[PDB]
Amino acid sequence: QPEFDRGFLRPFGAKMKFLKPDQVQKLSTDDLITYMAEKDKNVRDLAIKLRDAKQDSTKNGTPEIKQKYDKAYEKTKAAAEKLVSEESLTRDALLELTEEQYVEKAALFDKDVYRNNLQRQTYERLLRSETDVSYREVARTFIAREGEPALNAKIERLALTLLDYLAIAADFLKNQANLHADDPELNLYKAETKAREIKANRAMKEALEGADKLFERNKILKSPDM
Amino acid sequence: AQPEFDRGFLRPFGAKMKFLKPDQVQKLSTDDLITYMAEKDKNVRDLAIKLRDAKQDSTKNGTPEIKQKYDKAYEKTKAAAEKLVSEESLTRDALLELTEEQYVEKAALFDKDVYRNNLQRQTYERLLRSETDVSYREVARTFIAREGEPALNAKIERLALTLENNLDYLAIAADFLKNQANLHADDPELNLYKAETKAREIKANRAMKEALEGADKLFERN
Ligand SMILES: [Cl-]
Repeated sequence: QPEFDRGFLRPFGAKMKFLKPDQVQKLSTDDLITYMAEKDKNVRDLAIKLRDAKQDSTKNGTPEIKQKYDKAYEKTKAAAEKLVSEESLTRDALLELTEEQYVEKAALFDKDVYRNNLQRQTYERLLRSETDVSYREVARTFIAREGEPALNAKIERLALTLLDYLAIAADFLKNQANLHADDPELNLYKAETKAREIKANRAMKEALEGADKLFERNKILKSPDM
Repeated sequence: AQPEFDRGFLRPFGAKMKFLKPDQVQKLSTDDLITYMAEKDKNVRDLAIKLRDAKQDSTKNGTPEIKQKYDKAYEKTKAAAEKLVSEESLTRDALLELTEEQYVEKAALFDKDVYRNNLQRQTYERLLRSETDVSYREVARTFIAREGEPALNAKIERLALTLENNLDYLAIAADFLKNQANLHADDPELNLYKAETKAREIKANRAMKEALEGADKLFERN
């Protein structure tokens, strides 16, 4: 009786298995692909392409199809190996990473960093999408009551004092809430953004603290006898 | 300078809203009632903008074809604004025909706090729907990857069948996420959806409770 060929992926809902970077370095190439595919969506997408290539090669082993598998396997192995490369795990290389790259790396080796990283990613995504929703709604109301040249002038005043569309849009929405403290739409955006920023900063703090514990950055100093 | 933008019946951006009880609004002039309702209702607002553009075209070119368009645009705004305060819609009998939403949406026009609570409720409800979509799409992608697309299709079909036997995408999507969360308590993506939905539902329920309480206290004053 046939099941479902998952390849290097694990069954849906399976509790993830985390190991310290040294223990992961000791894994077989196959076991490493299984480990990384479960935690990183790039290694997963590559393992799916490797699975389809393995299926084609089994059915018909023509040199065109067999090398398509060889390439697919190599690409997955290269992606998985890069995430645990000794070069990337040096104290020097870990200092060079951004807070985001540092927590995304730690999230592959620690359960709590993984969860905290997932939370920060949803709060940061909603910070961005809610700024665009609000801006496009508030700009429509602004143009209706003040005209489009008046808006372009305000956006110009912001771009002339200060980067990307979302940074200028969030500053516009904040400045207008400070100028009109009685507008419920602007004061709801203001309140909701403050609450989203609090949640994103706490998620990042938790993930960074967990990353420091994992990479052993939190216990460098020991006092001797004075 | 003198660069005065033709606002029409609209007020300056960010202007503090003026709220009156339904009896006081019934006593307003047709022009004052349009100003009152275009500030609070987006349908009356969109019509007032159409009325402003029609008045501008009629001034630019007063053809019988264009003068007829302004008159029609003014009466459409007049009717829409008048309907929101019609005596027949404010009777206890007519207010009971209204859904909790509609009742709160009507009261929002006459009370400041009901307006703020109605706005909060609308944001939290919108995010409840869009976050169910984001999660479903994420969890479905991982499900298909590990179990296959026929396996998902069978689950969605059984869910669509229990629902159609008595369609609603978000209803089906929520039920799928709920069932999977109950089956797999250790999946971080499903645990995050569950936790985030609970926190948002709490916020959405509080906003609608506070809005209904104010809506009751408003239609209580008659
Ligand atoms: Cl299900």
